[PDB]
Amino acid sequence: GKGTPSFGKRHNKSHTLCNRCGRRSFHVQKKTCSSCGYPAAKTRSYNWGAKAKRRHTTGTGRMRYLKHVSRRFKNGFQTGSASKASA
Amino acid sequence: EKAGHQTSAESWGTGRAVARIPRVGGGGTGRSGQGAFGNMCRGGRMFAPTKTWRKWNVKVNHNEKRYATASAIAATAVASLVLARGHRVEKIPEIPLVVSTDL
Amino acid sequence: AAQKSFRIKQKMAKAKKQNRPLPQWIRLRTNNTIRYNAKRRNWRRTKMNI
Amino acid sequence: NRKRPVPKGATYGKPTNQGVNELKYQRSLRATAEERVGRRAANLRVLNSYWVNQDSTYKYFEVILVDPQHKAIRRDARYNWICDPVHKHREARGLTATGKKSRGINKGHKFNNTKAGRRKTWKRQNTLSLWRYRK
Amino acid sequence: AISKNLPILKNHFRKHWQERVKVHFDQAGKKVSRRNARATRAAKIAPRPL
Amino acid sequence: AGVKAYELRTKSKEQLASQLVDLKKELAELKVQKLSRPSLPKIKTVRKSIACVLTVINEQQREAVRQLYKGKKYQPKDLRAKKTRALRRALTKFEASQVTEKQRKKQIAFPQRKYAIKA
Amino acid sequence: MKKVEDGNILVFQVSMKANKYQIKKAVKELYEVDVLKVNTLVRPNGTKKAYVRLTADYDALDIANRIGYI
RNA sequence: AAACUUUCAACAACGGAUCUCUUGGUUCUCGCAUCGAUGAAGAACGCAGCGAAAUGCGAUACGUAAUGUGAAUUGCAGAAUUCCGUGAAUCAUCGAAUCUUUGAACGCACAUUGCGCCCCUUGGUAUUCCAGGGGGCAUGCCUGUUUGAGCGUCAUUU
RNA sequence: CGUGGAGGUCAGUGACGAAGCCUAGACCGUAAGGUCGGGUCGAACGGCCUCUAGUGCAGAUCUUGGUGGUAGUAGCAAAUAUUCAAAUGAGAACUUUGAAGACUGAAGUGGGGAAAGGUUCCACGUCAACAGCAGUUGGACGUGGGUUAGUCGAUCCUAAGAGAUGGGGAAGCUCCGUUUCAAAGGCCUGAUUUUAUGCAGGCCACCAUCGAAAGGGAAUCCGGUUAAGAUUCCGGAACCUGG
RNA sequence: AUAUUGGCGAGAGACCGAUAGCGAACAAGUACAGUGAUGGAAAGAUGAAAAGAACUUUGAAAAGAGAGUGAAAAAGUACGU
Ligand SMILES: [Mg+2]
Ligand SMILES: [Mg+2]
Ligand SMILES: [Mg+2]
Ligand SMILES: [Mg+2]
Ligand SMILES: [Mg+2]
Ligand SMILES: [Mg+2]
Ligand SMILES: [Mg+2]
Ligand SMILES: [Mg+2]
Ligand SMILES: [Mg+2]
Ligand SMILES: [Mg+2]
Ligand SMILES: [Mg+2]
Ligand SMILES: [Mg+2]
Ligand SMILES: [Mg+2]
Ligand SMILES: [Mg+2]
Ligand SMILES: [Mg+2]
Ligand SMILES: [Mg+2]
Ligand SMILES: [Mg+2]
Ligand SMILES: [Mg+2]
Ligand SMILES: [Mg+2]
Ligand SMILES: [Mg+2]
Ligand SMILES: [Mg+2]
Ligand SMILES: [Mg+2]
Ligand SMILES: [Mg+2]
Ligand SMILES: [Mg+2]
Ligand SMILES: [Mg+2]
Ligand SMILES: [Mg+2]
Ligand SMILES: [Mg+2]
Ligand SMILES: [Mg+2]
Ligand SMILES: [Mg+2]
Ligand SMILES: [Mg+2]
Ligand SMILES: [Mg+2]
Ligand SMILES: [Mg+2]
Ligand SMILES: [Mg+2]
Ligand SMILES: [Mg+2]
Ligand SMILES: [Mg+2]
Ligand SMILES: [Mg+2]
Ligand SMILES: [Mg+2]
Ligand SMILES: [Mg+2]
Ligand SMILES: [Mg+2]
Ligand SMILES: [Mg+2]
Ligand SMILES: [Mg+2]
Ligand SMILES: [Mg+2]
Ligand SMILES: [Mg+2]
Ligand SMILES: [Mg+2]
Ligand SMILES: [Mg+2]
Ligand SMILES: [Mg+2]
Ligand SMILES: [Mg+2]
Ligand SMILES: [Mg+2]
Ligand SMILES: [Mg+2]
Ligand SMILES: [Mg+2]
Ligand SMILES: [Mg+2]
Ligand SMILES: [Mg+2]
Ligand SMILES: [Mg+2]
Ligand SMILES: [Mg+2]
Ligand SMILES: [Mg+2]
Ligand SMILES: [Mg+2]
Ligand SMILES: [Mg+2]
Ligand SMILES: [Mg+2]
Ligand SMILES: [Mg+2]
Ligand SMILES: [Mg+2]
Ligand SMILES: [Mg+2]
Ligand SMILES: [Mg+2]
Ligand SMILES: [Mg+2]
Ligand SMILES: [Mg+2]
Ligand SMILES: [Mg+2]
Ligand SMILES: [Mg+2]
Ligand SMILES: [Zn+2]
Repeated sequence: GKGTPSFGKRHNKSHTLCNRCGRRSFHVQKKTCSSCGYPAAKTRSYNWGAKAKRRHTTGTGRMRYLKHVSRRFKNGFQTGSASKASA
Repeated sequence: EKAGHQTSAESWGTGRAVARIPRVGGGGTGRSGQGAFGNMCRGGRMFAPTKTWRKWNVKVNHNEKRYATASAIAATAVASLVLARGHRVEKIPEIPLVVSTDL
Repeated sequence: AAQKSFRIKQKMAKAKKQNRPLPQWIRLRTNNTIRYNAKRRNWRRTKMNI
Repeated sequence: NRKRPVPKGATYGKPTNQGVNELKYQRSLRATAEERVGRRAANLRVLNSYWVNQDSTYKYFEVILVDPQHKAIRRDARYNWICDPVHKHREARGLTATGKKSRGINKGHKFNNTKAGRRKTWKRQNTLSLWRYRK
Repeated sequence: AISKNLPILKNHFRKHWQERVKVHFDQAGKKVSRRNARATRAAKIAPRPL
Repeated sequence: AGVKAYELRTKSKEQLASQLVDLKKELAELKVQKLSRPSLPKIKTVRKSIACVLTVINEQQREAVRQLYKGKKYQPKDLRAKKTRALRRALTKFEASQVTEKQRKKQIAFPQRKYAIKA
Repeated sequence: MKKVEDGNILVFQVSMKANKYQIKKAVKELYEVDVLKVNTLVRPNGTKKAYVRLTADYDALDIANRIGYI
């Protein structure tokens, strides 16, 4: 019964949701996350994992702040406002 | 240069009643098990992938080139060639056609 | 799971609101090419893995 | 020396690389000393350093760091070069004194590999150059 | 292997040579660049002679 | 319909303050009404009208703070220029421009002399 | 509504971040009514529902059609 | 002789090849140098009159302000008077804001929407208890400030 | 001989029908193939000289997809067992009510829970798919509704263990260590009564934190109630804690 | 002067033409799989225009048969060939 019947005993989580990356990859006992490394100071990622990387890097998200930086620079980090024309 | 090879595919070995072409791992999706890399394989890498360091430009001896364009010029003065080449000059005054420098 | 956590509980609520047929007027939109909800779920065909 | 930090001496490979015990670090202890205080005071900038003392167990270095945010430096024309972003952690890259030594960078025949930069001269002389009209 | 009466070649390509291949497509491109920067240096350097 | 940015800029702190409460109250009003009634687009514009008030209220509040800080060395970081973490801690034109005394003396004496060939 | 016409309870979807104290205060200030007891539960759709019983000085069904709904 | 099997053909099926498409991909070249403790990348939950997604946003939530343009948006609704106008728009531009819970992630924690401490303020008899509102307390290091330690150590009272 | 693309030329064919496809119809070539008619189609496409290659399939237990014979076949036989009638419905072996016959036989086919699921719960509508016969039935589909606590839990505590800190290793990702060779504080409180808050007695202190929904632990009971909630709501009667 | 399979803005090709070309021309790093690290698809084409078949009839319905729209239904959201 190394198979079907021992599968019936599978109801204890090894991994919960990770605070930082969201995946159910937070190892409960080890109190760390196999996908993102949390609570490491750093984010887990290896160079032999180009697909892994590609899946999580910048731009796969919303880029809340960073998206606008390109435009800002185009206009030289303008201080002030536009000025309104005539009639 | 990475097309066709973005898999972790492996041969299943023989004894499994299938050809030994590398196959995609895991389950859950129709890609699982399929043939991977290699030219007979839908998805796989093409035979002898085309490269950039193909020779594109050709060197030609300066003098052959010159010789080349010279005969080419000499030909512009032959009504038979210029007609055969498809130009309509059936009616031009003479050839070579010289025209006032006012042009 | 009897006494659940709130984090789970929320994740649940989300998941249930997500589970519904396509708002039918969306099919009237110009150039719309969605004829159904291809992300519909069901408690006995696919788990949420927490 | 640097004891090869390997399991039980185990190398798992060709017998050349089967060494553990007589291997030496390619950076000077001084390079280590710089880099460690440079990590601690990471707001500063490592200018230079110098030996001061040693026993059998230890060597001792005094490390000259330099505040780049302190306006006394920023206004000092002779030193504001180190204020630049281009000098962040020069010790970590072998741009200090001890570094360009270990890094083997001087003019002349003796430094053919390493002086344009080890890996760089390599990559150069290991590049195939292909012109449009092939030569 | 070794066969026939041919010169003994020494073509060093046993090293991932493909990773470090430089083809100069920008030969044309960087000539224009090289000029559009000599004229533009001559411009700012006033009547000085480059 | 719905308020306008300029109409609000003339109003007083406490006028705007009450404006707002008048709006929350009408929003509350439309929420209840939205229930018994199919589709209430009216609510859109008050939802935004509330936004417009709060926006302008803050233009004021900020500006005030900004004004009572004029000419002082430490403004809050809120009001400091954003730019870029780098561009921020880059040398100021002053610091950048500082030349050494030895070089002041040298650049004055032997500057880059304009000149030309021919005759 | 049956918990109004029989129970003297107003039933409000309240903020998810608002606690029982905070519900009591706002139900008083917004409606000028007096609160005996606040019960709360997080509806399974993410929203919080407050069960607010008013004192016998008030009739919730009143201050309900006073509010508007019915 | 049917039926049956087979072969050909027409029409009907099955299936999706062929041909023609192409807001995608791929390779070459040219110009540029801009992430983050002023909270980045990334994550979670939310936000529309009627939306599950994708896209966009953040309790001011498919957006607020500013500027340009000048009449739309459109599946239905609805507006809106503003259509010789500080003014439509799911427009463009963008210089002002907002920016939940998080994340290097900073009061301590976190399989918890768990638990502290300080200042201002508001109620309940309250400087001490409770509740509401606002603002705060990570670490390493540098310069400076204040308060200190050591017969390390100087000079003094007498 | 033939294919994708390129230079040149037939001022080449074409919506009055390009390409493609179908055709025991026709012609040419030993052949690779070429040409035509008829049908179908609907936006493109040829010939000749040349250029170029990701250029020709029957096979590789080849790759992807699609389809056969097998075949209306193997089979749909564990778990005692069903039957009459009415209702409803287009439709009833299978739904609902009624009756009969039976079983699980409290070591349960009964009444609740832990883990796990996550709405499956309840109501209304309802049968395209799914429930390997069926379906008017359903854990299905559609649309709604529903989970109420000072006292039940978590929250507090410590367990095996886990793990910050001064440090000590390690090129470094970090490893060791937990009172650890560390200057490691937080409380009684009068003074002062410019004040509710510096100061003055001062003892005490080999000290992070996380780790139990079965261990330890402050305190609630009965009756009533819903389509679905109740030691949570109602009614009555209590108790603990803090102030 | 040199590098540049990353980032932002551009101009291109004797490249590929939906089993090709990036895995993804599409709500593609999606759906799905796995405790986890990771693995990872399929899926473009009615018509110029929805004019997406009023109406009648058969049926419990789905639909059929007429009718109608259209250049065409030998284009019926199963939809070019
Ligand atoms: Mg077990
Ligand atoms: Mg375990
Ligand atoms: Mg951390
Ligand atoms: Mg491919
Ligand atoms: Mg429980
Ligand atoms: Mg299951
Ligand atoms: Mg998912
Ligand atoms: Mg080895
Ligand atoms: Mg060897
Ligand atoms: Mg050796
Ligand atoms: Mg140096
Ligand atoms: Mg060498
Ligand atoms: Mg070479
Ligand atoms: Mg080799
Ligand atoms: Mg290049
Ligand atoms: Mg020169
Ligand atoms: Mg509760
Ligand atoms: Mg046919
Ligand atoms: Mg095709
Ligand atoms: Mg292109
Ligand atoms: Mg979170
Ligand atoms: Mg007017
Ligand atoms: Mg806000
Ligand atoms: Mg923390
Ligand atoms: Mg918290
Ligand atoms: Mg306040
Ligand atoms: Mg100091
Ligand atoms: Mg040929
Ligand atoms: Mg030919
Ligand atoms: Mg051809
Ligand atoms: Mg080709
Ligand atoms: Mg045939
Ligand atoms: Mg034809
Ligand atoms: Mg067409
Ligand atoms: Mg040829
Ligand atoms: Mg081939
Ligand atoms: Mg074949
Ligand atoms: Mg075969
Ligand atoms: Mg049958
Ligand atoms: Mg049979
Ligand atoms: Mg059997
Ligand atoms: Mg049986
Ligand atoms: Mg019967
Ligand atoms: Mg039966
Ligand atoms: Mg019995
Ligand atoms: Mg028994
Ligand atoms: Mg039902
Ligand atoms: Mg069935
Ligand atoms: Mg059936
Ligand atoms: Mg249902
Ligand atoms: Mg540790
Ligand atoms: Mg604990
Ligand atoms: Mg208890
Ligand atoms: Mg009871
Ligand atoms: Mg008491
Ligand atoms: Mg671009
Ligand atoms: Mg494809
Ligand atoms: Mg194919
Ligand atoms: Mg693919
Ligand atoms: Mg795998
Ligand atoms: Mg088409
Ligand atoms: Mg098609
Ligand atoms: Mg019909
Ligand atoms: Mg036709
Ligand atoms: Mg057609
Ligand atoms: Mg139709
Ligand atoms: Zn993670």
